[PDB]
Amino acid sequence: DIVMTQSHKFMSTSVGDRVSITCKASQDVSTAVAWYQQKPGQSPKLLIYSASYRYTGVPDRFTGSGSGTDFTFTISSVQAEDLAVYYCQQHYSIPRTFGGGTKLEI
Amino acid sequence: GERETWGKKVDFLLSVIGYAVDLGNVWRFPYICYQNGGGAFLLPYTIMAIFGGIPLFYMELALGQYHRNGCISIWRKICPIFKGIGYAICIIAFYIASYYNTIMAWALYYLISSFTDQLPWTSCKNSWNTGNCTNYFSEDNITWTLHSTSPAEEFYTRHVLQIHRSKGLQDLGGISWQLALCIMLIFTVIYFSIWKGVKTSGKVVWVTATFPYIILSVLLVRGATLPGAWRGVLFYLKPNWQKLLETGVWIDAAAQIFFSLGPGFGVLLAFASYNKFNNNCYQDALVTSVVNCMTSFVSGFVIFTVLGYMAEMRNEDVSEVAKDAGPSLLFITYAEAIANMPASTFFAIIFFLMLITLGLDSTFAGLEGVITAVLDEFPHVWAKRRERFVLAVVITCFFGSLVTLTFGGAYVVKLLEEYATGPAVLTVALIEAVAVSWFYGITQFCRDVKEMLGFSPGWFWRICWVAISPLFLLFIICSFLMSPPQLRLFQYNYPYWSIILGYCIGTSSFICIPTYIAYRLIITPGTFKERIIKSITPETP
Amino acid sequence: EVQLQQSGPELVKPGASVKISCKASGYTFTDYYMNWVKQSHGKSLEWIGNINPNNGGTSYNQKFKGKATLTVDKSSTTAYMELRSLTSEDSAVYYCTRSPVRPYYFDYWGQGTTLTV
Ligand SMILES: CCCCCCCCCCCCO[C@@H]1O[C@H](CO)[C@@H](O[C@H]2O[C@H](CO)[C@@H](O)[C@H](O)[C@H]2O)[C@H](O)[C@H]1O
Ligand SMILES: Fc1ccc([C@@H]2CCNC[C@H]2COc2ccc3c(c2)OCO3)cc1
Ligand SMILES: *[C@@H]1O[C@H](CO)[C@@H](O)[C@H](O)[C@H]1NC(C)=O
Ligand SMILES: *[C@@H]1O[C@H](CO)[C@@H](O)[C@H](O)[C@H]1NC(C)=O
Ligand SMILES: [Cl-]
Repeated sequence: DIVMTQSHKFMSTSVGDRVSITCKASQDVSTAVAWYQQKPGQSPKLLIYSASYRYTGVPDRFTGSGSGTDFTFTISSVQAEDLAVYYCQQHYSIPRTFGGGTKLEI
Repeated sequence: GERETWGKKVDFLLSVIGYAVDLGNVWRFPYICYQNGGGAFLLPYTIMAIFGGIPLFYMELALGQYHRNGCISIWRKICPIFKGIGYAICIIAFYIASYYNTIMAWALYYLISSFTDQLPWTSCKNSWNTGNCTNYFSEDNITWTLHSTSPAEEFYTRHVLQIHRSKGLQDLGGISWQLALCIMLIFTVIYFSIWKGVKTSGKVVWVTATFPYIILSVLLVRGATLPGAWRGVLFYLKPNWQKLLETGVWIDAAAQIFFSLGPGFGVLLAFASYNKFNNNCYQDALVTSVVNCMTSFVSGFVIFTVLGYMAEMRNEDVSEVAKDAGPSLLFITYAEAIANMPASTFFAIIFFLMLITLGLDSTFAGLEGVITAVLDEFPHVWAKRRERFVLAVVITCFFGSLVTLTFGGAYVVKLLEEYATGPAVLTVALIEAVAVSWFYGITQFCRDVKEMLGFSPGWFWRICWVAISPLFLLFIICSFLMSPPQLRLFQYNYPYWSIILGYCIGTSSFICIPTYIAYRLIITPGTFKERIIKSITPETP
Repeated sequence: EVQLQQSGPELVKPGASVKISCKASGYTFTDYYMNWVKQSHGKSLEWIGNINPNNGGTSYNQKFKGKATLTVDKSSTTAYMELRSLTSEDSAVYYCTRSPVRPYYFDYWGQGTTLTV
């Protein structure tokens, strides 16, 4: 299958810096990589699809970048309402597979 | 005495090649190869070609060259109880000339519609398009509803075929005049190109069977340069060795090689009939099979590099865009790909010319086989004016294919493609190989080939003629008759009356064999042993 | 503005069979897929299957051969997922998701049925 991994589940900078988590892909996916934001207890909401286009109704701060193999989620200067886990889903082939995720503490 | 010979030895080779190569090596082989393990499909394909295809091909060629007769007159020299093989082949060839001669009509319509700097199937503001005409991606902002369709798919299912006027196979609705005119033009071309015989055929085959290779090379050069073309080649060549453990891959390989080489159809008998006596048919059959397999490989590369370009421009997984198997892979997917490439007019023109020239020589051979068969069968009422009985068969095939030109034509052509050819041709070829290798005697055949070629065939050929290829065809037949396919086309299933009609059509040709051996009761009455010993043995040479 | 409703928590006997209903409302239900995802307890997500409400088509995961069957009833615009032979190893939260045909972004997600074995 198309396994999708992420960085370590702990390393995340505090408010003020640039929290940028990565997503290594097993096979070459051109740009079909999506990102989600699952707050503790809630359901995951769509943030960015195709790694460069953000979904309608999200703040301008959430930006996605990367293509081919290295995909980076660029959320700089996290506010007091972004503490969640972010998964990395690909649209390459069925079955679709998500990633591990990472919290943003503090 | 009365038979004719080829103008050149290269004419026979080119004719057999043009008969062997068709759209079944352009849209049927790449899909089957990718679905069944990808690059790992080349091993079972090669095995089934070495064991099933080449032996039957060479046996048929040697037989047709020696006995110098069609598919009806030859059985008086092997087993006159199997004379119904010629009539069954005539019926199957009628069905095939009915259904297969419509794909070429669609290609001709696309060709005569592509004469414009802006192709029709690249836009959406037309008179045939509904609100679901979502253009090609070119971006990822626009979403895709489950009812949305590409512009080329809508142009193919609403303008060239007009499937929206027929509510399904239950009612065809009405016949179109555009497709009727195109198929009439192509039938007139076939008739004016096949009337005289092999001497005139081998002169048009020089252009009809060689033109597809130039266009294939041009399309290969164009596809290997497009961005993201490496993905298609990789997905087509990356093997999946886990698939080879399932019998489906081997069944599909056997079916593909049998329908690409096409033995046991009277075409090879007729072509070798007009051949010299001491001609080395061995090398001819070998080089023909090798050329057919290499053409299949090259065309797979050509198709998959362009599908990889599409999966790079659109989203990935060529397996997703190549979801359907049929003429839609060439008229919808590859049509979009051509309309999206630079200089689209010339590429569309040459691609549709390639499709037409790939179908033309195949129809040439398919009709010439039956013509030669019935001529060598009835030389008293026919074969004195060969310019006739060809117009008659062309008119009959046109009247039989008129039912495919209706608005619900895709359903009828798929029903004739999925029931009339496969099992009937497989059973005919199996019983023919049985009659030649068992009843006629493999010793009388090996000594015969030794007399003609100058050397008896090896023990490998005897093994492949006596036990390997008969069990091969029996395996294909048992695999096809065990799993009746529930075919569907454009989100429309087939009812039970459709399956009943398809079963009646598929048996409408094989049933011609037992009725002959039964109705022979009036001709040669007497004890059962008398018939068994007078119908197996051939007449005095 | 467009939310998918589901059932609530329940107790499933290990070895029995249960179902999870997804009542969609807000948009044209017969115009997009209906995908199920299985989120194990404190682990990664996992796509289970696919439902086409136009013709009842299905496309399920390879690791879910005989684990979950997918049916659709477009009368009241609901989506059923029967869980057969359930043990204490996959009983977790189940989400109902909609996604267009091949941008394949999961647009809206359900409320979360914490299915406890
Ligand atoms: C022995 C006498 C027989 C008299 C005639 C009997 C006809 C019976 C009705 C037709 C039988 C089914 O007809 C045949 O079905 C098979 C599968 O089953 C189809 O096969 C299809 O699926 C198979 C996989 O299963 C693929 O390998 C194949 O390439 C594809 O075409 C054939 O395309 C069709 O020709
Ligand atoms: F059942 C089958 C027999 C032969 C095949 C052939 C195998 C080799 N490649 C071309 C295939 C089509 O052959 C034709 C084409 C037009 C015809 C025809 C035969 O009879 C009258 O009009 C396919 C299926
Ligand atoms: C495409 O989507 C991006 C995502 O935010 C947006 O910035 C851009 O304006 C869009 N382009 C359009 C709608 O033409
Ligand atoms: C697409 O087709 C469906 C039915 O085929 C129809 O209900 C729908 O309105 C069409 N889309 C548009 C935009 O008209
Ligand atoms: Cl082939």
